[PDB]
Amino acid sequence: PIRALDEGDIALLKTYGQSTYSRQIKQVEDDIQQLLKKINELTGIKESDTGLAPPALWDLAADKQTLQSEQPLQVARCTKIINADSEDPKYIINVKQFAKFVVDLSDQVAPTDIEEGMRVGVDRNKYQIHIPLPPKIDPTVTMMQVEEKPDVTYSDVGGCKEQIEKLREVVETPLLHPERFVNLGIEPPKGVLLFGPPGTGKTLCARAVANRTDACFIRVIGSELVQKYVGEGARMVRELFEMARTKKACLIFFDEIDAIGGARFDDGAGGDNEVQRTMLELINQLDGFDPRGNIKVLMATNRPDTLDPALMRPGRLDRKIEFSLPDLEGRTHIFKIHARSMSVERDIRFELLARLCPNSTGAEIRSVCTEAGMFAIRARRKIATEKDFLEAVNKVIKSYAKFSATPRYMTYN
Amino acid sequence: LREELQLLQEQGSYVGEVVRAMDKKKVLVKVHPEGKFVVDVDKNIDINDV
Amino acid sequence: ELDIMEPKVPDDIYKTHLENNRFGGSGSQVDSARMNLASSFVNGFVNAAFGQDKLLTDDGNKWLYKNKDHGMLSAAASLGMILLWDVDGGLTQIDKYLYSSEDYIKSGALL
Amino acid sequence: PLGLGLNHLGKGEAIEAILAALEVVSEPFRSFANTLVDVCAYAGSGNVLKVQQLLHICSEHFDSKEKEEDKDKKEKKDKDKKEAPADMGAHQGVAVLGIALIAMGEEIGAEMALRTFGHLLRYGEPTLRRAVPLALALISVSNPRLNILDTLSKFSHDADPEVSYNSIFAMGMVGSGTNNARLAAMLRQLAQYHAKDPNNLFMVRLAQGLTHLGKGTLTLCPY
Amino acid sequence: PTRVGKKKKKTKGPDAASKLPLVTPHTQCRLKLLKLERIKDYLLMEEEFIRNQEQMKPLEEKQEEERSKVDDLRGTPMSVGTLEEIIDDNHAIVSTSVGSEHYVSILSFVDKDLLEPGCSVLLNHKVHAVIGVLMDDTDPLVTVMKVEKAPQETYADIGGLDNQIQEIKESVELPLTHPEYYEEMGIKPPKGVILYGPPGTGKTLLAKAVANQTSATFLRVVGSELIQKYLGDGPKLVRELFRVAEEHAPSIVFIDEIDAIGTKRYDSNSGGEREIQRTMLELLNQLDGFDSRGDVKVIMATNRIETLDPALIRPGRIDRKIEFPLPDEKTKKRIFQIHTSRMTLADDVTLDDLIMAKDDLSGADIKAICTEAGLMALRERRMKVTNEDFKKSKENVLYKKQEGTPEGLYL
Ligand SMILES: Nc1ncnc2c1ncn2[C@@H]1O[C@H](COP(=O)(O)OP(=O)(O)OP(=O)(O)O)[C@@H](O)[C@H]1O
Ligand SMILES: Nc1ncnc2c1ncn2[C@@H]1O[C@H](COP(=O)(O)OP(=O)(O)OP(=O)(O)O)[C@@H](O)[C@H]1O
Ligand SMILES: [Mg+2]
Ligand SMILES: [Mg+2]
Repeated sequence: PIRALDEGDIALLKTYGQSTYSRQIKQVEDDIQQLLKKINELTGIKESDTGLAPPALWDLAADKQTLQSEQPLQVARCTKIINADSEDPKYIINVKQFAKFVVDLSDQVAPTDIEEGMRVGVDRNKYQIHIPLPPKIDPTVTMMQVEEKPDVTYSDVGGCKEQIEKLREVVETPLLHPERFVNLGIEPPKGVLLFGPPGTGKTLCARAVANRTDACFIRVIGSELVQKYVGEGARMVRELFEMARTKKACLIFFDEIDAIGGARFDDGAGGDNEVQRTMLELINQLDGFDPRGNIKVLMATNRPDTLDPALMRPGRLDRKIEFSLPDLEGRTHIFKIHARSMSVERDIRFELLARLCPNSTGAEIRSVCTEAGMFAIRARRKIATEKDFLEAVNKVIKSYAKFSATPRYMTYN
Repeated sequence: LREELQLLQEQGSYVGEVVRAMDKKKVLVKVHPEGKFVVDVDKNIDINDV
Repeated sequence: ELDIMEPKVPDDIYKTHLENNRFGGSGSQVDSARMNLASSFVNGFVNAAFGQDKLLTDDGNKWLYKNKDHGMLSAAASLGMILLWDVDGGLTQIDKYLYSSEDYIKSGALL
Repeated sequence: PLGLGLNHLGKGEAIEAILAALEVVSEPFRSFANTLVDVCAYAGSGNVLKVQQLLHICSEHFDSKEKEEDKDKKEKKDKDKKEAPADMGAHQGVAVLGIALIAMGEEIGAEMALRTFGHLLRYGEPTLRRAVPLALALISVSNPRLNILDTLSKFSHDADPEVSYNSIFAMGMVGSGTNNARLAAMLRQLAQYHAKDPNNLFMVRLAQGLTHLGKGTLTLCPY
Repeated sequence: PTRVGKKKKKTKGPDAASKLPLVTPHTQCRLKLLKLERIKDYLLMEEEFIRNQEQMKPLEEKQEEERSKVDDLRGTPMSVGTLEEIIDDNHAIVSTSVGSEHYVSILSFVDKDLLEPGCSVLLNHKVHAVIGVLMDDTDPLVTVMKVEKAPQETYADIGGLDNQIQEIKESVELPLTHPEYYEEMGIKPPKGVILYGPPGTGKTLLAKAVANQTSATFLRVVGSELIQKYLGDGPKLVRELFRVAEEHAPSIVFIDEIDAIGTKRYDSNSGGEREIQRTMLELLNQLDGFDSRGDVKVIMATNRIETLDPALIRPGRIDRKIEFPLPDEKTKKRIFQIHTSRMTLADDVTLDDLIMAKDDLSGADIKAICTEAGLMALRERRMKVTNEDFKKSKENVLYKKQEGTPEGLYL
């Protein structure tokens, strides 16, 4: 009692039910999708640009003064120099993508400005040094040494003023008053790392005093020190710490040092593939070239796993400044920050809100202020009410965070 | 046998993959272990090779 | 529609070009006389459906009596859009601005 | 010839073409009028057999500057018979005229074929409302650019005021110095001040109740 | 200046499908015979108009002397290179594909304004000089990940999810169609949205339905597309994918199952996990790149949320977290309404009975019941479907997972 379908039994299904419009509606839909294809290969519009110039100015350029750049001009490569020798060159040079070579200089130069760690012009066949070139100054530093005013007010990161007061004492007081250090007989600290929960004010307290420095400031991408090519990131961190120590009163901000970090004084450090090239070179140039400097460097990360005790050996890094949560008055200050710049009611109170935000960051406090506005968009409103924020705190904190089972309450009132 | 032995004595052809490339008698080929090349066609084939 | 949104002259889509003068240093570089054709439409298009204007047509009234004969016809033609769908007092608005005895003024106004 | 077609608008009898075209049997610069009263009687329906003679007779021909007005006006009559099958052919109309016209055409496309979008709908939706600054932010200044700045002007031929101010005020900022203010400083602000005409009173689009015409067309189509 | 570089000179290429989504009889009716034959008429004519376009062009060109000689002044097998830095004295420093760096000249017809570090150029073989700059063209890997066809049906296809549909439409469609509301209060729109829940709930449906009804460029990336093995190919594609998303539209980037590319960041020194982790880090960086994102919306979707890196989940990066639960006994009525619409339903069935006896079957469970009950009618040789086919479909499909309950223990 299962039966399967014979060939005549197939024809019962396939016939019954609109046998006038079945294929009539179907092959029209079938060949139109064929026709969607047949337009597309028929169109095939795609064309090139290839970046030419208008022929008003290049026709005389396209004369023999292209061949004068073809055959007289050359195709010389660039490299780096390890070192030199005395009274005779015997220079040691890496292509580093090809091999390392022991070469000579060509006759067109003087042996003075062929110093170590320099870009030079290298012959294709005889590999002689043709022209010494600059280290490509300066997009390797000044493109992150922006020297530009950021749009962060001092009143934006209010509520954590004592952690600011730690950082205001460490950074500002030697850079503008190294006089009471002489009047008392002390020297300033020169190492501070930042760690703690994400979205706490790390980049804010960095950028607020980067706004209040009137001076050189450098922000450093953590993945920028990670490179594709082996032996390339160390060469970069060479060029950063050299040309930042040149001018005075500058700040460098390391950020997300998880990729370049890890305890190298402790059990691990079994790495050594282009991460340690960056790492061993920076800890080389962090001390050694810094007794009694002028440029302070700050690190910041979300993971306190990657603390190096060799960094925390004094001379490199001294102080563990971490950030915390606001008690209440810090939070009520922050709610006033993220709600003064939007269409609100003049009668809401914010101390009721920070009661409902026990363990929360200003990232979450900002998220509530945006979410409460989103409830005002749901209805036709243009100003927020009290209950707009009250639904937002319920939507943010009492939904995904560490409190559930609200109806079974009945033990506490 | 002479026709074989002469075509044997010949440096072989490369192979490069094109999913798509631009028109106007020149296409854009990355080959196997290398970069991309703007090349020219032969005249026994079309520009409709894509 | 005076209830829902509108007092008699918004006149400020022109004023919404306020932030441009700080975009790139300074402003006050545009003095083209053919822009003054478009200056009729800050009064022109917004005053449809009873945007009646005594002395808010003074930007018209000066430029009507300043130059631009085809703009004399145009600013006179804008008054019909100011009193649109009207039979009650529409011609009385024209008659005070009608008798200037000019070709371009009356041919714009009576159109 | 336009008031002729306005005197014979809206009937697919094809006697009015037998009337008018056999009446003005004449030289081809007067047979520019052949396409007018033909399709002015053809306001809106499905008569796709007319739409292929609206293409196949004067399609391209490369036409070194003799009848280039006629292929524009033949395209002008393609704009209607498209604005009321109720979006059945409006998707097909924007599919054709975006492709084989401005993205595959000449004096037909890059001078005139944007007046479809100033005539097909004027509600505004970001498919075609962003398809026009594809050919406007690229002004293509090599031509007498007020052809493309004519397509600037009635790009803002869409009523019911919107957020399109972002497109217009930014193009007015690049339209002050460049896109010189001798010619179109009226025009950009004519376009700018037209979307917010009043707050209200934007229904000029020949569709009442659900789909009937209410002409209407006789006042719009002259411009 | 005020309008420096006029913002990259760049247009957007949106979708080309949704040719006519009005087939609204949805049945064997002469309207759909009339509707589709209209669509056949406009596509045949657009074929024949472009067929006459490449036909009636008598041009027979002769190239200009300047253009013809420069095409012979350049090499015939031109090679693609990469700018690194620029010296304006008509010779600069570029890089090959292998990274060999050359002090080559640049010819004086290259339109010397497009030279920015990172732009792609064309090179010679003899002196390797910069023949001409290439426009910003990308690899074929990312061009596959750009959607051509609007896939499937609109919001009427899904069986009642409207609490969450109204969420995503506020975050994606409303800021594009109508960004007047946000400037009325000075509130920036949300940036990233994560869709999570038990599987078979409709996470992929809502991605397809948004990609149906949109004017944005919709990018389809699925998880382990993005992982390769040439030591830099991982973090290279993220930069290329979001460059494409930046230069094109206010855009939607849908990355699916990001749990395969993100979990809690361990850093074993072996060179297998780093390529994951370096790519994992830079995506989170390129997310908050903040240079000019230009309204690029990111939609992410997994099943489990607990095994995620908390650096992704935090606000500042991703603002919306959306649960898709096993719904109710109410929207089930709509899914059984939808998935039984195109079939000859017999008048003996009470589909409420199936919703009544059960509590935790999903939308993919319902669609499997609707197909299996139709197969049972073919077994006993029918077209209409009795109540008994749904009884046998419910028993056959469901009993494969249900294990573990304390019966008798409770009451
Ligand atoms: N203490 C605070 N005071 C004021 N605003 C805050 C505070 N903490 C967070 N915010 C809000 O959060 C954002 C700052 O987050 P922050 O830059 O500290 O993240 P982060 O520490 O860089 O995160 P991660 O370490 O994961 O990169 C600001 O936009 C601000 O609106
Ligand atoms: N609420 C619903 N309404 C209608 N159909 C649904 C619904 N939920 C699921 N389906 C059906 O289930 C199928 C699969 O759903 P979908 O894959 O989008 O769920 P998912 O959460 O993405 O599952 P996964 O994460 O395992 O891919 C869809 O093709 C759809 O037909
Ligand atoms: Mg940060
Ligand atoms: Mg899925």
